[PDB]
Amino acid sequence: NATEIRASVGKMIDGIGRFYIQMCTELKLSDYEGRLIQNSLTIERMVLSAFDTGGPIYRRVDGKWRRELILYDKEEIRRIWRQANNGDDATAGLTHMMIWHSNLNDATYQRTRALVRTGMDPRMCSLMQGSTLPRRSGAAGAAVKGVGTMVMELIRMIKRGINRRTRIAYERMCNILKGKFQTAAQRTMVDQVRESRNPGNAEFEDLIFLARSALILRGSVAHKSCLPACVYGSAVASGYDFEREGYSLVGIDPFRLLQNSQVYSLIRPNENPAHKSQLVWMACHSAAFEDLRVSSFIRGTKVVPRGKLSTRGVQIASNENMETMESSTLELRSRYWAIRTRSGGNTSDMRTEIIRLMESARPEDVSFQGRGVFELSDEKATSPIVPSFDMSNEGSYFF
Amino acid sequence: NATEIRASVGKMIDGIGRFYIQMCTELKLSDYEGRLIQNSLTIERMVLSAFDTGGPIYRRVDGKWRRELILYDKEEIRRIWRQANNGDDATAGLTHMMIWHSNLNDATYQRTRALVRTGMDPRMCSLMQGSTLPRRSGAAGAAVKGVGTMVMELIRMIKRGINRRTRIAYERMCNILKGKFQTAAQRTMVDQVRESRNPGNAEFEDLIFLARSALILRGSVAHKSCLPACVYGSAVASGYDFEREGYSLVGIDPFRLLQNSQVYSLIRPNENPAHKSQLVWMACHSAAFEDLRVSSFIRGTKVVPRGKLSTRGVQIASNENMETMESSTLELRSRYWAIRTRSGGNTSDMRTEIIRLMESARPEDVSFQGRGVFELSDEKATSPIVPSFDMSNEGSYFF
Repeated sequence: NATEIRASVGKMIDGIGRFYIQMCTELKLSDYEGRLIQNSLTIERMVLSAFDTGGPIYRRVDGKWRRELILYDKEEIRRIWRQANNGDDATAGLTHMMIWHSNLNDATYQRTRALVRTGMDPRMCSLMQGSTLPRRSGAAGAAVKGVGTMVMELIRMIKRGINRRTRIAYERMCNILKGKFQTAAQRTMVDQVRESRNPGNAEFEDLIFLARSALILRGSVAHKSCLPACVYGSAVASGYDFEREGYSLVGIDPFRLLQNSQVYSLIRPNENPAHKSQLVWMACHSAAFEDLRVSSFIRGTKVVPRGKLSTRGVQIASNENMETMESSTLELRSRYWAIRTRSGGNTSDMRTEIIRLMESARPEDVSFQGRGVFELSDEKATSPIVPSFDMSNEGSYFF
Repeated sequence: NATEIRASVGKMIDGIGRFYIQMCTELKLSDYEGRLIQNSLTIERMVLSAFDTGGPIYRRVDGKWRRELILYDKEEIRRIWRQANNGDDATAGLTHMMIWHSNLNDATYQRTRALVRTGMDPRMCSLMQGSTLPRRSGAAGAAVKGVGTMVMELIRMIKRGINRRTRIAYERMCNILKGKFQTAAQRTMVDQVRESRNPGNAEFEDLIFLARSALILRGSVAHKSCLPACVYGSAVASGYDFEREGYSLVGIDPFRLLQNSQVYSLIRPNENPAHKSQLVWMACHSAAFEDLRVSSFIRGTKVVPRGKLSTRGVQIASNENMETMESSTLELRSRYWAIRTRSGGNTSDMRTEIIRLMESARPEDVSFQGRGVFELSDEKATSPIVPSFDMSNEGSYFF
């Protein structure tokens, strides 16, 4: 059923577009200045703030870039927003940029300080997908969350409490949690946790276990390709009428759109452009915890690890100066595309059950058997391509 | 703020109108045959069923009335509906006819069999407002519910249980419950009830108490003037564009609309027309438990009690025959109008507190001090009129 799902989400994409265009028309920005991922970000956040303000806005004068600090009627923003969505709320829409930000943050930063202070192992990076994503996120907003993400929450919710209506949350938060797991025991053990009203260290220690079980017996976590507002604004302005022509966040749509996007970015004096583009590209698909090998394979070019990456962050801090600042054109095109999946793959004390399953598991264990990559011409999911990694690679752990 | 509230509800009224018109255009009914509250009902239910089918449709041939038994694509109905509401769901709209039905049922029938089988006193009629109203009803759907209505639910929910997620319901169902009460103890005692996870006869017996407290220290229950689909259909067709001109369910709007409505009804051989109109009129304003004195005052004419009412029900059963069947024009006009209110008025063991309050209360205790009735010219709430009941009345208890 390509009617609702493909076209209803198109309608949510149209809104973001239209809005971005309106909002650019207010700031009286130029074309080059509306394609500046920097300005786009600021706008996106102005809105999510107002629906739950001012921000940094960069301008282009003969030669150099001028940063403007501006403020807008928090309500005016809310007004312009609905105008674009037919006076609707389109929570989906706000939630969408709510994720684009997430996926950018899960790739720009490593959230160790928080994991440890929670009592999670810092090496549990690949499980913190969407830890930045405000709880306000929608129902299809949490589905993108990693197993580890959920645990950091419950553990804090529990840690302060064990240190009224709050209950329905906890059970559900677990049901979701449990719905991440895709194996008997995994599933069953979550229940054994959800049994206690005042779950103390008993649980505190057990979920942490299950957290680690997912490192081997992963769960189902959806990935959503959420592009910057400018990309959708520009597309809408170019005539693309997505609600009519349909759009996806896990199909070929997002890659294809990024195959023509003209996004620019501010870039510090010593930073590497190629390295900058990489970053953004990984935020456009929630590939911050993907196997670098595959990311590079699909990308078309080296996908260098975080450490070796030359950049501190896409947003420009108030600290920096504009004199020594310039801007490059972001390389967001990719070689092939792939169905962003949700599945994690698979081959007494319920712990034992898992520990026993954990064991038989080898890192070499092939997942998504038969699934492959698609050419950018292959609109339909017709012919798949299987990658062979016998190759001089460059790692697998972005972090 | 007469923008959203007055115009957004207008938009929900337009939908019902437009839809009714479309649906009449399918059945290829006539003008007289679209004004037949009978047919209107059937249509309204066809829809609520499909959004959660066929029905009885009466036709007019030379002289006599022909009943057609027809069926429609449950989805077709859902299709035509959205078409009218801009492809929206307009739950409000369905919920609206969800109430019109309610308010008609709370006046056509007395629901004793159910109260007693629940363990409520049959004399608690005036507290069962909206007992027929499906739980599917919306949030502004339950606000119309009487205190007694809520109790019959919890008591059954509790009775079968005490005989998972079901919990958040119970607490909320009480919070609503509690939000009906408008006095300290009343409010506090509800909490003392909401304390038990498995509330047994302890609660079973206590709420029943609180049920009876409302007979004296009433709560806040909203009343919504919800007219039959035909009335809105006809109005929409006559040009009235409510979303633009605004509409209310507790103002002068509904009375004014009914001041020009041409609604017809099927009427059995021995039934009294004047008596029939009365019924419908009381369902148009949720006046089934109002003081007959006031109902007649505002009505303009005698509002006779249920027993002395000549009619069995507005819908025609499959049992009856058409040969001995005819139809009259319903008198729905009223003398004055009044702001349909929500307020119930006011002047160790928390029981004691109430019982002590209960006591000081006299039936003669004046409520809505200063509030009056408005002429049908008095569009604004400008000049109020105070009724003096020194008069040869005809009772106060419709039941």
